[PDB]
Amino acid sequence: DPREVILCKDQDGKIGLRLKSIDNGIFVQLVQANSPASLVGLRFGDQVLQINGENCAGWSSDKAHKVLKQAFGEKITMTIRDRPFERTITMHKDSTGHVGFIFKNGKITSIVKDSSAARNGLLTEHNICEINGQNVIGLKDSQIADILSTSGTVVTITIMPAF
Repeated sequence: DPREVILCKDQDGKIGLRLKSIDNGIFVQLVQANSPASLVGLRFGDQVLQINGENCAGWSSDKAHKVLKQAFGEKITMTIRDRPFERTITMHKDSTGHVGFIFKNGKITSIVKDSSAARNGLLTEHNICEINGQNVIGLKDSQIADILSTSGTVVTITIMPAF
């Protein structure tokens, strides 16, 4: 179900968010570190249904940002549907320690033949959101590799189609 968040804007009217229009909805694209948006649990991929009670349907991202900037007062309310495109896939490292995918810039690009990723039907053109509860949005590929290397046999990832 959708949830309500309440945030206070800084002096510049900002809450630490960038938004994106996808399929006539509005989605969270960037959440700034230690911002009001971060504190209330907004994440890349969350859908914004309303801002201060007004429907976001069909708005451009420019419009959504303008609505936030012009909002009266300190507090902004948003109604949020949590990452509607998120899926979870659990894989097991093989005898060589590989789960079986190639990624670039946090996005899965190839599935290794007959790997655990293959068996589990992992898809390409999907962004990796978390690996074993560790958010990897924003992190460098070398950091994502390190998390994968350090992981135990069982590797659970949350992914979303790159839209």
